[PDB]
Amino acid sequence: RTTDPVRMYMREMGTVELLTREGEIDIAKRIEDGINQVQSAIAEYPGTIPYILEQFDRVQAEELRLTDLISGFVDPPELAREKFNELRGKFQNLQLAVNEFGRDSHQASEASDLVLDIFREFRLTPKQFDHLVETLRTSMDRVRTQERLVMKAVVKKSFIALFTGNESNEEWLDKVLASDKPYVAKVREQEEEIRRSIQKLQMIEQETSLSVERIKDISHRMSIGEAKARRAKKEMVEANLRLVISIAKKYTNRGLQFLDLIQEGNIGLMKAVDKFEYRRGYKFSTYATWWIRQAITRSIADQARTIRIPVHMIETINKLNRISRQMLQEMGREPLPEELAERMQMPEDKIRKVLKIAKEPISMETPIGDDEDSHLGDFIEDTTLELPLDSATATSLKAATRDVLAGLTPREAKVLRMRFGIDMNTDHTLEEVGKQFDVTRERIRQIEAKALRKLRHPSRSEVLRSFL
Amino acid sequence: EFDAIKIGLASPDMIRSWSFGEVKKPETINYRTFKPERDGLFCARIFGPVKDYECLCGKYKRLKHRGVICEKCGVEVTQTKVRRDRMGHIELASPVAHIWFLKSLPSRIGLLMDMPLRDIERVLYFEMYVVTEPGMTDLERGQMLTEEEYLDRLEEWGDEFTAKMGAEAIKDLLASMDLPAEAEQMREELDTTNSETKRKKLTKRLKLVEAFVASGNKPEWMILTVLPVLPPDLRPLVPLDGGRFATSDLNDLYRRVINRNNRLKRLLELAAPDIIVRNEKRMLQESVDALLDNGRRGRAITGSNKRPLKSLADMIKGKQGRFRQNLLGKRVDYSGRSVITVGPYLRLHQCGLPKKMALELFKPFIYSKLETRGLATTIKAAKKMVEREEAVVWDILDEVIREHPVLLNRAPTLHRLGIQAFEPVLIEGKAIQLHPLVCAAYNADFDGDQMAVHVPLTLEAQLEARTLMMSTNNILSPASGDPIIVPSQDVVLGLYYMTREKINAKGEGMYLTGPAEAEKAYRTKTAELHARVKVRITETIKHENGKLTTETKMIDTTVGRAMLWQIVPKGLPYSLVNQKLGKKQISNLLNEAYRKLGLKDTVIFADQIMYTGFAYAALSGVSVGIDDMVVPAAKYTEIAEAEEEVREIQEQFQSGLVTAGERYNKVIDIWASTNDRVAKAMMENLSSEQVINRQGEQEKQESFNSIYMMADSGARGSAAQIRQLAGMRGLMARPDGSIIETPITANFKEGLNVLQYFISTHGARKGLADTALKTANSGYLTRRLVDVAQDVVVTEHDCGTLEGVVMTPHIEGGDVKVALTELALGRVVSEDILKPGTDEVLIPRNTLLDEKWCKVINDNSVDQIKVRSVVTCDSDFGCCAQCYGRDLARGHLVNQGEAVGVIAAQSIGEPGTQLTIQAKNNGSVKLHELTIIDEFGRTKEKHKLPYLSKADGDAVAAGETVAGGLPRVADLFEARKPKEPAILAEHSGTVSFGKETKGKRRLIITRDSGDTYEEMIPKHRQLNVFEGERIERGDVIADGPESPHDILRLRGIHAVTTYIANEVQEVYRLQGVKINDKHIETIVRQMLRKCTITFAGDSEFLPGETVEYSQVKIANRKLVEEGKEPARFERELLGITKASLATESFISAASFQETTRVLTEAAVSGKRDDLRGLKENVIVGRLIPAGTGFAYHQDRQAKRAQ
Ligand SMILES: [Mg+2]
Ligand SMILES: [Zn+2]
Ligand SMILES: [Zn+2]
Repeated sequence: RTTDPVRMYMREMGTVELLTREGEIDIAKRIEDGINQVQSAIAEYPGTIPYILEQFDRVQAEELRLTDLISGFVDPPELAREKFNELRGKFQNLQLAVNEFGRDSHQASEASDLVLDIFREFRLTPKQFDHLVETLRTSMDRVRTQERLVMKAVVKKSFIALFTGNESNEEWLDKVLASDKPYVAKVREQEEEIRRSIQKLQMIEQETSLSVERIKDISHRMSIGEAKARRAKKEMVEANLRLVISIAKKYTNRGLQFLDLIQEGNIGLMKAVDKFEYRRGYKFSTYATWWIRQAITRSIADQARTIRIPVHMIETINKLNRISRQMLQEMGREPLPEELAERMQMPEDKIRKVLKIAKEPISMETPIGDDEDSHLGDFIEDTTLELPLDSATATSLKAATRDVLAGLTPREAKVLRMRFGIDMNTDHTLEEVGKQFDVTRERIRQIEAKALRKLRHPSRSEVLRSFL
Repeated sequence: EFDAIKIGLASPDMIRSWSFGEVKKPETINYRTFKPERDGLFCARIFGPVKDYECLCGKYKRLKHRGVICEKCGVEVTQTKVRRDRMGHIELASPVAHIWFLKSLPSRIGLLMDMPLRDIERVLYFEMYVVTEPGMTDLERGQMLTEEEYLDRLEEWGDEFTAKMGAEAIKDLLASMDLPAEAEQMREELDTTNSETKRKKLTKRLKLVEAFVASGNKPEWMILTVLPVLPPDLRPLVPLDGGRFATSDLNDLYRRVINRNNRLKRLLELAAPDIIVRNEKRMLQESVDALLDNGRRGRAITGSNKRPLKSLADMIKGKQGRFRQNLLGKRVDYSGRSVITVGPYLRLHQCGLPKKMALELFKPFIYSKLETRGLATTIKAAKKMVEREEAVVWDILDEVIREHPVLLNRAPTLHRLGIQAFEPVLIEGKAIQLHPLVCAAYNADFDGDQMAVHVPLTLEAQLEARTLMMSTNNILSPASGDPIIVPSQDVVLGLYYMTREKINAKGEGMYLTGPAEAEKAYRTKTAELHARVKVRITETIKHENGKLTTETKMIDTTVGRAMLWQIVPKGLPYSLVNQKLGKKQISNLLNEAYRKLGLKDTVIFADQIMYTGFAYAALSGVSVGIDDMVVPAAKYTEIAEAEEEVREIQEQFQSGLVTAGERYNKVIDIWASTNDRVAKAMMENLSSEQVINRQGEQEKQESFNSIYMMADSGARGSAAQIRQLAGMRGLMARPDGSIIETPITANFKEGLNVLQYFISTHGARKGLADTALKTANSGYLTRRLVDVAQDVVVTEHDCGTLEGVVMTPHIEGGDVKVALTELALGRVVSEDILKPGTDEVLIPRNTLLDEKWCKVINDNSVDQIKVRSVVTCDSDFGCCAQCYGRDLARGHLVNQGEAVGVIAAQSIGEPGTQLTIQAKNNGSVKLHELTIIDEFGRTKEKHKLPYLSKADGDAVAAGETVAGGLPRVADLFEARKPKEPAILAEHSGTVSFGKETKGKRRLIITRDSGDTYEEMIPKHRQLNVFEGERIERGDVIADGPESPHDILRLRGIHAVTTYIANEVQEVYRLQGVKINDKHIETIVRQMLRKCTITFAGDSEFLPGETVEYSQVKIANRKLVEEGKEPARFERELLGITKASLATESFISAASFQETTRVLTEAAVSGKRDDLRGLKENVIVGRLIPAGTGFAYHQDRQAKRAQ
């Protein structure tokens, strides 16, 4: 019924009711729950804790930044040192009882659970958070690719029955070799590729020391947590879309269209929800307005001009405009550059430099004349062209130079020609001109001097004189 | 170099092959260094260096490093002009549909996927899903699913099917299409469908599918995944004075596209809600469509100046587009412009040129001659020598232009006489001097007019100017063949005054030995110019066979007539000069001199005539004064009588005898009668005087009044002008069309008061505005006519045909409108002209009818003849010389390579501004309509026979009572359907009534085979025919205007040709414009070039296909040679516009109008232009296949055949 995308956009965002305070707290709690589940899932990894421990070891030695290690502490290096020492001690205790007392033993399970509880009281920077996420994601993806390659090669029921515990164990290979169904000949032929795949799998499993079930459970838990957090954040932004448009209205007609401003505000708001905190007790609108404002202003400063002006120079121009308006209101006339320089605490030259570079290039279809047919673009010359008389002069100069040099001795004319680069691609200095016959440089210089000496004889220099 | 141009869809691979890199950022230049930014819109790494043989670093800067890549910049060390050729590309994050292949109706995507356009927009606008892969599901491809419906069938099936949104869904649907299976299905349905509308739908879709199959294009290429980027130098960002920069709107559009694409990638990386991604994709689509065509999809984006941005489509299309502003028309060097004065001393081949203007125009030639003769050692010495203006520079300039022709032009150039070649003569001054006799060809008068001058450079151009464009060669009007250099104004006045006759003048009755003695008597004041004398005249006659017979004899004449005979060339009778010479008489003199002596004699005679006319007009002393506007004494009495009887009739109206409308009508009638009588009285008073002869008796003599002489000579003025000067202005009209009751009773001599002047202004403003609008209308009409017939070139000599057109004198009542000689002059007969009542062959076949044979035909009283015509010519391309006949502007048979179509179009379009039963003879009566024929056998009366004193074959004596101009031409040439057309008889059969269905009536007709046809006639129709009557095919059923399509369909080609020719000649003849009918016949041939194939035969032609005619003729010739099933066709009549847009070449059609539709059609079909016509070769800079270049193009098809 409509063709303007703006109206369709408002139709689409108007279908969801507006949220209240309790809804905001509920969504924030869901986001925190998802983050906590993801952190707990990653913490159940033999390679995760050593990385944190060595990062703390480097940080405590006053060699690495403290902010890059952790970002906060959950409360239900005055304090970080004690907590990380406790974490190191518990890691030593767990490594002592990880396998000596038994994997299925209660000691290992209790130690792992309390390690999870301890690690839940931490707020890590998202950078190394995603760094640890990516490694396990890649491991899971490689396991999936190997499993799907095996599935494609073998193709069934026997694999499904033994998938729980013997997915990668050699018992499956032995039982396949023992099987004598009519289709097991090609399966036995493919067993070499399957052996290579499982050999590649052995390195991964010894790196993880979790077999197949444990990594599958960790991946499932992480996926559930991330999906729940994504749903919560998507709901939250879908709610705040109206705040985005309300804030973005105020900065129209600044070179950027309304929909682009709305999209930039949406991106800024997503960034805002990515770091929102509900324990502080402040509502979401106050925090989100700043991020939407910053996104809109950055987008305007970066994408509203044909010739891009850096952000700092944009701020300089804006402050100059504000002070100019204040002075214009105060004295009643346009403030001259010296006065603005004195007010702005900068030299006059900088003020003028700001003044000239604050222009927006004109269009080449601006109607120039009462009749609209004419435009500015058809009154623009091409300054890079060569005048035809100049080209004819160049040709005549080449001919005259050839005529003058033809009355000179072969060696001597060659010396001049291949010193000055006439009728050749490049120019040569005295050394390679000497390397022709007589390697000594001074003879080349003297013969060139003789060339010029005979070339300023009135008998053979009148034609070249007219070209000056 | 190249022989043809193709057009077609661009694949992503092809676009990537064009590109030299990928534009990743909207950056243009640095704000401080003004240098191009990397991976931007102006990147030097992608598009090339900014400086010649340099890179942005400055490390490789000379020509020694040509072709090398700066390893720290990437800028190739080469010329900067590569920035006008190198293109870029943008890898779109999401596919975007092309605006042209979606919104240019019919939507190609729409009818390829057999679904409506609004559905495709709903999918593109991200509102409805489409099922692409149905799988093992009840869903069908192309079925739309709403969002909630989509989730319903997702949760009820899952991954069994695939449903998508946007241009990506359209691309998936188009990529999975099996075109051959679709084509087979359409053919099978076409055979087994009984509805013709459905048949039209399927034939359109099948044509498009087969075009896709044959062209090799793929449907998915209509969706853009890679977007090409124009070279930067074609979208410049250049500095102006004061640091300001000027840019093109394409930069803004490209920046918007790049910004939205990058934001889409950012939103796809940072996982965002689907609503935001959908909005971003909508913005990307909108930006791409705006870049390709702004304003087509919706609201047009505007820049900082609050005006719409102009896109690529706007830059290739329109009046200000590339085709019309830069390709078909250009600004040229070696050109000048100046105000034009009159040179009365010049010859017909000479023009006065300023010295400074020629010095500027001929500068390189002066440099060359100074170098050759040794006055300058180099070219800079010559430059300073010319700038200092030495005398030998003037001598060099004199010798340069000694025999260098120059082209003079005046805008507008309505016909080819608007540009002519002259020999320059240097004059000290600033204005171009123009020969008076060419002014009528230029429509130029010296009130401030300006003319342009062009200098041909090469020898071929100079010889073309000297042979074809020289003013001496073009002294005949190509439209009608009449001379165009006829004298006017002061020449006519002088020749009239010198040849007038006076009673009792000095030297009356004297005997003179010859014209020399007459001149001697005039110079010695013995005899006046108007004295009646007897002169011995020696007169030579050149007959038709060339016999030269000289007779000397005594002739009664005047002194001035003998002195004028002094300059008449030998070979003409003295009777041409022994009369008072108005404009018509001088035109007859020039025509006779051309017809019996040639071209050089005609030019010399014209020059001498204009010299003598100017001289004796100066010697006459003719002056206009206030006493020459004599007002008859009868005007006052007649006005008094009219006013008194107006009072009487008003008093009678107050008595109620007659109504108001009758009173208005009769008051108008009496005022018209009074105006006519006053004009007659003024003319009688002004046109004569009383003199005293030698005997003393008062005698009646023609008046020597200045205004009377001006009007009677034809120099300037008419009877109406004199009527408003000295009689009554008359009745003027209220500006809605109504005539005011009271007229203007005062002429301009006595003067008008306020209201009379106000009424005059009422009509004056209307006249000015009508001229202003009609000029533009005529220009548009002549553009259309030029483009429809631009392809017509004389390609052969004899086409070997036997067809022809029968011509008779035109009769529109009891008198002739045009003689047979006028119509048959310059044509070629098709069959032998047999003498009536005899079997002898008076005129053989393939003979040109000149004046001699025209007189023969007139003497032997031939009523109907038949001659070859252009429309009946059967040449594959163009026409032949015999079917065209004489070249009017040359006088001989038309040469091969003549662009007869352009000449025809210009001839028709030039006079556009000038545009807005009792027997009377003795003979026999014949019935067919009623015809009355004299005893000689010429049918001289044609009369209608509504459904009579004499029966058929009965002799009738004399007196026996047997009982909006230019719109019309445009409508006739556009073949416009009348609002209430006349219903015609489809076939010869008996009429009968039918069931009168509510709303409108039906009638039935029974054919000779017993088949019954039903015709649908509206209620409000006067029905003429009666039941039980066998009406022949083409008989009128309901009266009204006849549609040209119907007469073509039912009656024939000759019928529609005759209809169009007669109507156009009628409208042009009401205004007194002479135009030959072969031009109209050429236009009609261009109107008949398509055909609907009815019987398909087996040559690959779908039934109902609008193929072009000569292809069918050639295919039928090959089929006959193979003896295998031929084809049958019905010829259509298309207007000049539709015929122009239906031409084979897409370059000409694109340059004409509707560039977007033509380009879309050609690109989808994959057309190929072979550059056979004038316009395409003009655009690509090659020689036109007409005239001097014609033979050249012939050699090309001598090479391509071998
Ligand atoms: Mg004028
Ligand atoms: Zn470089
Ligand atoms: Zn012919």
